[PDB]
Amino acid sequence: GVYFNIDNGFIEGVVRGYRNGLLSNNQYINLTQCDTLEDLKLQLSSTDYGNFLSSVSSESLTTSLIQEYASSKLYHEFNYIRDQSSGSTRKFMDYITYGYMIDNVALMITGTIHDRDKGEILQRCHPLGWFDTLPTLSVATDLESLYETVLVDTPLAPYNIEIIRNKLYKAYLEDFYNFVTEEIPEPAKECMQTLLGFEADRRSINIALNSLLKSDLLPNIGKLYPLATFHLAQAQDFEGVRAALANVYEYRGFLHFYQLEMELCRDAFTQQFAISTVWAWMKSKEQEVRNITWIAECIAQNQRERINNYISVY
Amino acid sequence: HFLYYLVLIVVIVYGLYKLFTGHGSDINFGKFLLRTSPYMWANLGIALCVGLSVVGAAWGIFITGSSMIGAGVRAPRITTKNLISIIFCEVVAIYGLIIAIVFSSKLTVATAENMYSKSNLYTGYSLFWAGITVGASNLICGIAVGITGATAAISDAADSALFVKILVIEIFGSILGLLGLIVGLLMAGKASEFQ
Amino acid sequence: SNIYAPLYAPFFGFAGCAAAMVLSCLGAAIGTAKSGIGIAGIGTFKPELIMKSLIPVVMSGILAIYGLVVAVLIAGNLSPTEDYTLFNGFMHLSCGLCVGFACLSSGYAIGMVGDVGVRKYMHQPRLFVGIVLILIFSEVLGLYGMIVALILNTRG
Amino acid sequence: YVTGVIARDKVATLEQILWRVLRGNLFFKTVEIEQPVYDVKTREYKHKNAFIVFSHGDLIIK
Amino acid sequence: ILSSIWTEGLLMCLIVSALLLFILIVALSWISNLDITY
Amino acid sequence: TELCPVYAPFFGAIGCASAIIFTSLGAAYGTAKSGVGICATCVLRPDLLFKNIVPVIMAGIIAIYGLVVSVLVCYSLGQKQALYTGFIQLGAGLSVGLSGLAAGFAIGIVGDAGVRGSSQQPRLFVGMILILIFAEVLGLYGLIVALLLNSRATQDVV
Amino acid sequence: TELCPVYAPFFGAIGCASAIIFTSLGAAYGTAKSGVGICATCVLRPDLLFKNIVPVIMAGIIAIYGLVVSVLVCYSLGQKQALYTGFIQLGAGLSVGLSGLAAGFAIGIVGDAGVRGSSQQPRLFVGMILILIFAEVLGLYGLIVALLLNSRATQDVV
Amino acid sequence: TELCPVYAPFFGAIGCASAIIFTSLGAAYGTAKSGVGICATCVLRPDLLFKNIVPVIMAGIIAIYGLVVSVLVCYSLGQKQALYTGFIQLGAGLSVGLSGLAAGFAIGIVGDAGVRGSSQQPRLFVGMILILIFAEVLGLYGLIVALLLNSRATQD
Amino acid sequence: TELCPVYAPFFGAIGCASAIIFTSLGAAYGTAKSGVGICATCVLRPDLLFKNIVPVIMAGIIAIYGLVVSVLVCYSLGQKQALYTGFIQLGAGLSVGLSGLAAGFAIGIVGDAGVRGSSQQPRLFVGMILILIFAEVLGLYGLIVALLLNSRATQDVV
Amino acid sequence: TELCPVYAPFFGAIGCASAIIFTSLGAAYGTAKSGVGICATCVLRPDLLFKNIVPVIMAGIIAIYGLVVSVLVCYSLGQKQALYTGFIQLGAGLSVGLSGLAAGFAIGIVGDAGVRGSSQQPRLFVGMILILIFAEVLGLYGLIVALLLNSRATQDVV
Amino acid sequence: TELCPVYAPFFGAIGCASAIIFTSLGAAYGTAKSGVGICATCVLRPDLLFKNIVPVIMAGIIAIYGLVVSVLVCYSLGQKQALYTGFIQLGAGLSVGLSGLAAGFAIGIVGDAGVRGSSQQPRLFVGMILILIFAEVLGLYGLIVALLLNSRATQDVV
Amino acid sequence: TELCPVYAPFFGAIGCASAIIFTSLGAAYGTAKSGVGICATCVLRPDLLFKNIVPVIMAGIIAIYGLVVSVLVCYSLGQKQALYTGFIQLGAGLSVGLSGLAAGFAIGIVGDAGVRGSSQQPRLFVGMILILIFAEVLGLYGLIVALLLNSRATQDVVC
Amino acid sequence: MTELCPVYAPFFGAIGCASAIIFTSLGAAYGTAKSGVGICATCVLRPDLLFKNIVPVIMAGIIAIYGLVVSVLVCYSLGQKQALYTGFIQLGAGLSVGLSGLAAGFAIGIVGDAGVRGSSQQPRLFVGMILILIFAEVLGLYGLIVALLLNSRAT
Repeated sequence: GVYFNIDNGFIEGVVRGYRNGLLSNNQYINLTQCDTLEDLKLQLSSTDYGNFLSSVSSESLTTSLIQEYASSKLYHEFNYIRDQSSGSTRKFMDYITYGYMIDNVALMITGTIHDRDKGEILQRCHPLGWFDTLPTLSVATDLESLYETVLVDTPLAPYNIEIIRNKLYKAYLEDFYNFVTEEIPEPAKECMQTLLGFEADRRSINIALNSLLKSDLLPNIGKLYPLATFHLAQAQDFEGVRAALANVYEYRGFLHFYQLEMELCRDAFTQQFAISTVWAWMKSKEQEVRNITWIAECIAQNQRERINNYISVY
Repeated sequence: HFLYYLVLIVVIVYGLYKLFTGHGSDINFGKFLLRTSPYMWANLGIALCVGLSVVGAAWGIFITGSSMIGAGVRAPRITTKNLISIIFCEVVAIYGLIIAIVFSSKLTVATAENMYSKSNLYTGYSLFWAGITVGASNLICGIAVGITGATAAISDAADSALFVKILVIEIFGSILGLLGLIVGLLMAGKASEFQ
Repeated sequence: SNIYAPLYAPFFGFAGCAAAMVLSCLGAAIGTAKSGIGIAGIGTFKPELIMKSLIPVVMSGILAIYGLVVAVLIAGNLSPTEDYTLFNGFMHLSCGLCVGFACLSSGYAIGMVGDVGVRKYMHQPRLFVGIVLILIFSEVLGLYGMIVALILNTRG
Repeated sequence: YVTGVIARDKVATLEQILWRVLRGNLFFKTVEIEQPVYDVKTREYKHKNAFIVFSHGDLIIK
Repeated sequence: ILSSIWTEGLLMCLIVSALLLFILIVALSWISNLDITY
Repeated sequence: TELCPVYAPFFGAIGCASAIIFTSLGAAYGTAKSGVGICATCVLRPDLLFKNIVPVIMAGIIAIYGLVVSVLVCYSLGQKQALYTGFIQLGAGLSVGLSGLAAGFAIGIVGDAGVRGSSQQPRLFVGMILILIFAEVLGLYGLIVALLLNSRATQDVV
Repeated sequence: TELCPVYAPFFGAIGCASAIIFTSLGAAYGTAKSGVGICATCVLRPDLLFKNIVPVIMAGIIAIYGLVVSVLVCYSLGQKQALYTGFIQLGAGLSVGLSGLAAGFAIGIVGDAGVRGSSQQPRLFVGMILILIFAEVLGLYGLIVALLLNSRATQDVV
Repeated sequence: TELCPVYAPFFGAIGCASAIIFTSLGAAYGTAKSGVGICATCVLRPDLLFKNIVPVIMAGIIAIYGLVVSVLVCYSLGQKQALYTGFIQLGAGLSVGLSGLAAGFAIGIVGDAGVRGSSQQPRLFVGMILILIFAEVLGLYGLIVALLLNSRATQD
Repeated sequence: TELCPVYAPFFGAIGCASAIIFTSLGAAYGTAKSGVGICATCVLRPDLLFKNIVPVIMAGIIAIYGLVVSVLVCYSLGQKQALYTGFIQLGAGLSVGLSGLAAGFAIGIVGDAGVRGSSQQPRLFVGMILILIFAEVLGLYGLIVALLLNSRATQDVV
Repeated sequence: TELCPVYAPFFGAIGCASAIIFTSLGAAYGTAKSGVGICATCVLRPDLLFKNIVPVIMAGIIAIYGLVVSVLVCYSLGQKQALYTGFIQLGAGLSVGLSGLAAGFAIGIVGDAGVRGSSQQPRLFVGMILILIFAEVLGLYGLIVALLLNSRATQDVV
Repeated sequence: TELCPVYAPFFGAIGCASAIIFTSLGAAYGTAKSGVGICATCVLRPDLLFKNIVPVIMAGIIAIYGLVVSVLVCYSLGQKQALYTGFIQLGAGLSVGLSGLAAGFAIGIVGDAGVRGSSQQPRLFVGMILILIFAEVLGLYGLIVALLLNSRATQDVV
Repeated sequence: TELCPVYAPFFGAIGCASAIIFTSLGAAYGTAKSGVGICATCVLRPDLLFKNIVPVIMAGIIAIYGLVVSVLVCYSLGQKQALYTGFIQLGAGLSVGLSGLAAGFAIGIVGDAGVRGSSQQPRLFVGMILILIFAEVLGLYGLIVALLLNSRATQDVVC
Repeated sequence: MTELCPVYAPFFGAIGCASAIIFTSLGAAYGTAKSGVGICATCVLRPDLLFKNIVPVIMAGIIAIYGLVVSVLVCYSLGQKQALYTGFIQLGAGLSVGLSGLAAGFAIGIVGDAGVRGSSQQPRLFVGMILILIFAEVLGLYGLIVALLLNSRAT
């Protein structure tokens, strides 16, 4: 790891400085005792968020507003790191956003197939995956038409609505699996094969869990590709997938997906000359912008029973 | 990459060409080391002493400097508290500088006769390999102190839990550089000037 | 004078204490730096375990002292004013290759053990005697190269 | 025929999407706008370009 | 005499011009990295 | 002379050095891969003090195959020796080092990938060490040749 | 002399060493490659042991193919041997070496794949061993030409 | 002498060894890439295993293409052979080896596709087998210029 | 003499060997690449089984382009060759080989794409082989200069 | 003879071979990437094969250029030719060889670009030929100096 | 004669070869790289065809700088020419060659740069062509030094 | 003779060759890289075109440095020249060329970035030109080396 | 000529003069190119720091000045009939400011690119930037000191 700090030294030093802004398990105990959104704003400014709500009023402080200012503060940091990267890392951070724009073309089709507005639907769309053709999504509702018309110029071009979603997403995750084993060096090889495999795991389990052929729409890059793909392909009931998921020692008893993700993410920061840190920060800060939102929904309406479901390993 | 396996075929063919035709004693590295000027070896050991020392010193500096500038975007006090990690990367270049000053004093003009004698070839080989010893040991200690002082920068983001242990292995890389210094001062310890 | 002691013979003696020092401190650096990567991902904040988590770096500094003793012991046989044969120039070159690549092997092996192993005998203090016994076999590759060096020093 | 103005950085992608969606054989005309104006969403003076397309089909026009 | 074509002066001029070509080609590789990755 | 030149101990020194460099590159490859593999998923059930050290101590048996031949060719070295002595102890250094390089190459790959599956069932210990001594006899085959070449570096050498 | 020069045992020593070195590197790629596959299987391995060790025991035979020729070349290795002898016993060691290396490349990549289907279907063993015999007679074709080069290495030498 | 030097059996020795080694490097890659596709497909059709050794058999017969010339160049090596008959003996060995190695690669790459495809149509077996024969007569083209070249060797 | 030395056959032997080796390598790439796409072609339409045989046999004439040259170079080899007929012997066949290597690269890379889309159009019986007849005469251009060199090889040597 | 040596027709024969090999490596790369862009686009146009063989046909012409210079370098060889004749022949063969290789790289790169667009619009390949003609002309600058070199070789070489 | 040796026309023969090899290889990277960019954008606008083939013309002006050198250096090659006038011939060939290679590397990249963005803005054409003049002149700088070196082949070559 | 061998104009012929090869390779990298950063931009603001041609005219100037030395290290060539002069002509052409190339890389990489970042702010040009000046001086350092080095050629030379 | 002063002896000197300026100018180029791409990405939105953030390319240019001084100093000691003693001290001064000024110019490039992207998100890093930057600069000055010291022993 003597060549990493050439192009990725300032990059990793600032990403490792962003994971100290991940507010810890003591930083939620004092943050779950507010009962008003103003008070939460008052003591969220002491963190490394650092008074990001200094421009909004206090009378009109919506629950969503905190969800989108904290995510805008996430996403400006992401494309702050992204436009400072070399050709082995600018691609890797683009391949992070390629799985986001699949969830954006999956939502633009299922929003434009029904009677809905472009502007209102566009607001919900995730802004890291955003190509210039994505605001259209209205030339045709046919799946075949979209590829030639609108997806031909995208970087989704080498890759019914959920059927073409998993058809894009499996070929994406296969192409993202054999990229991180080709051009990314040794301390992030074992990371971007295991962490990525986990993402293939909890998507392939959600295939059979949402289906209750299926062998072509399931990604095969993880630990369930050789053995559990055939057992999970012919599972028609919940007990068939419950018996098929017992073969893996790391997934037995789970059928708890994000808790296993965050525990697999806290070991990703244990390496310190790897580029798996920026994925661990992205999924950790995207975790703690839905932890803050889960707390602020229990504060906006008084739901004091189910607050302690936030999950922080860092 | 193909040119490595093309200049290896030439060395095999030219070796077996000299060997099979009875003239394999023409490829003699001894007469090469004995007709070659000692000022070549002595000053390609001085200039590659301070050369590879600076190359490792700078290799350490942009590893831990570009780490603690990135780590200093949120915690700016690290760059004036973890500047001890860029001291020992740069004392590597000091150790290649001291060797250069000491070595230079053994670098005098020799006469026409007494030029390819025993002591002149000795001090040519001695300043050559000692300048490589302290130049490449300081290249490795500069890289080592850089990659372990860069883990001192992203661990001084955490307050005080690890820096007292990290420093111990920071100065363990300095000791290796010093031990490399006192080997090149004993390799050329008995080497005389050019007489 | 001697056919057996040509004037280029200290080239292979200084190439020996060069290869005995640069390679040994290369392996020492790999072991210390690579296990210090594994130390930098831990939190103890307690006494008597700081001095326990520093085993791979005080075991890697012995590899540089293994190279130190050999390089200071075959540069004490080198002097411009006495008989120095080609034979012990070849033996000192082989001493430098033996210690240099054995301490390079020990440093690579204790760096690849000590980067994950320090994270195993910390916050799980029940397999400490297995990880250290791995590091003893992982260190003594260089002590093997030092023993065959010290035979070759007193043999030539 | 339909015509209007866009934000002058979408000409490369409005030509790109209109080239692929009717036939690959359609008419097009582009013209620039001098002294660009500001807006409300961008809050900055952005350039504009006038575009003209042409088609004979009824469902294509929609 | 070392040899008549590969004399020791041609060799010492060709080693200090192969070492300077080695530290030229690696430095051009480092500069080339910027072009390849930016 | 012609049979015993001055550069004749070059091949002997190279052979002696060669056994340690190659043998210890392979013993470090065996130790480095086995240790990481043994401790990747076995953080649970803390009753595994002496669970899998048998690839590590057997790459140390590899490295003492290099040390035995290295001391024994160091006894045969001498200022006035033949090219034949230097040649066949270069071959007796190359065979041990290269063969035990391959032996520790085999030990490393087997150990690194075969210790992960053990964590679920401790019945792998019967069949692991059976296929893990076939890799070690590759080094003992290297030492047999070296120790039998070394038995001819003095028989009628002039 | 001129038929039996002083560098004549260099080819023989490299040749004798090469058989052990090259054959072991094949037997180590056969052992390590096949070994990971056997270790990975655990639910049927203790039920169906002594039928997944046939790649690593066939690969091991290649090593003793290089041992039985490297001992056989080391008997004819001498100080004043002819250069023809050193030439065709470097040719013996290179033939058995790089063909045992080819036969270890075959068994290593053939054998690991076979275990994978052996865990899914127990009627793959007869289709695996038949391929893994053609991958091992390939090493024996190098042996029955190395021992035939060695049968005339001291026939009518001068 | 001049026409028959002492270093002439190096060429013949290289040729005898290269022919066996190069050809069985190609027969290794032929049984490698085919057999890795054979045992991965017989879990669905265990009755059609005996019609999937035909990529392996062809590779095994180019390995005896390499042996039947390497046993026949060994028959006329000699202490004192001419330099012509050392030159063509590597000529013959190289011709059967590097051509045979290519033949092996062709069988292996073509064979792997055929065995995997064979699970869908039993009529594909006659088409795939025919292409393979063409890619194995390349090995016999190397054997014709191995045997014919070898035959002249000892005319002068 | 100096015009007809003792090392003259080696160039000629390389020429004879090169024609067989380089052309076969080109042909093997022209056969393996062209028929690697059979599975896709026959899993949908098995009627196009008799179209993949054309780029295979067009490389088969590429292989006997080098087999004719190498058996005509072999008839002009001799112990007491001139040095001049060694260089033409090397040139004849160096060219047929490396140009049949380019013609087998071209045939095996356009017969892949010509059969990867042939299932969607039955009217490509001429347009594929019209590209093949230009890519296959690239080796015939090598042959008709390997036979003009071989006509000049022993014409006026002395 | 010191002015016309014995090794003089080496690079006259290598100079003859080089033109064919380099020229056909470019006439292969020119028909390779141009031929894979036609048959991958004729699945939607049955008349796609017509008029898309201009890139392949022009690439073929470059091979003719290397043949017309290889049959003129071949008819100027001889056992006693000048060393200046050999150098000129090497220069001429490399002149049309490494420039027809560049004129085949240029056609192979403009030969797949104009195959994905000509199917979308047929009224565009009147400029495609013009851009491509320059590449063909570029090859013609290889023989228009090679031809001069061949004529020069014949005259007053003593 | 040591001023005019026999190996002296070697440097002139590869001075006239390499004056078009690197020139038409830079003009091939000039025409292929610019060509892919122009062809891709020509399907969107058919009428802007003759206005966009100026990087292909300015690639051919490089390729005729290489020929106007390669003819002028061809007119001073002789069997009894001086070593100095093979050296400045070599110098001239590499000067027009590797600078026309840089000047074709420049207008290939700015060729498909300027020809792709002209379809969205028809005003970026006077700025394109001044960059192409700037890039083209470098080749002519190499043609100036290649014409001043070739003037010096006559001045007292002895 | 001894000081003036026949192989001595080899190092001057590749000194005047490499003096314009490695400067045209750096001037080509400074022209092409800047040019592709020209045409990558100036599709939304095409009226700003004669104030980002500074890296392209700057890169061309580097080529001139090579042409000045290679027309001036060519007027000292000769059949019978001393080997010292050929070593100077080699050292001059390598010092202007390999530093010209460095200058070209410097204003190649710096140039595209300035031109593309000037679309979002027109006041970047004030320090952009200064950065290009500093990058340009390296080429002139290689020229002012190879002119002092070329002045030593045929100055108290003996053949 | 004689045994002390052969004809290939000013090759080392000429190569050294060339090496001193080509290797420092390659390192100063890499320093300028990475700092200039850090500046021309930094001051797109923060244009008032345009004179503080330019000190990496000034400081990388000082490496070029150091290289220039060595080339001029040893070209003053060149000559046709020079000893081979002074040939290798001009080559030692050449590649001792050479391969040290390229590594020092590289480290100014990486530290200066990290600094000018870091001293704009937080301006308190500007004092920490240059003190690291000076260290990566005087490694080229340490190369220069050896060259001056080693050129002081010519004749």
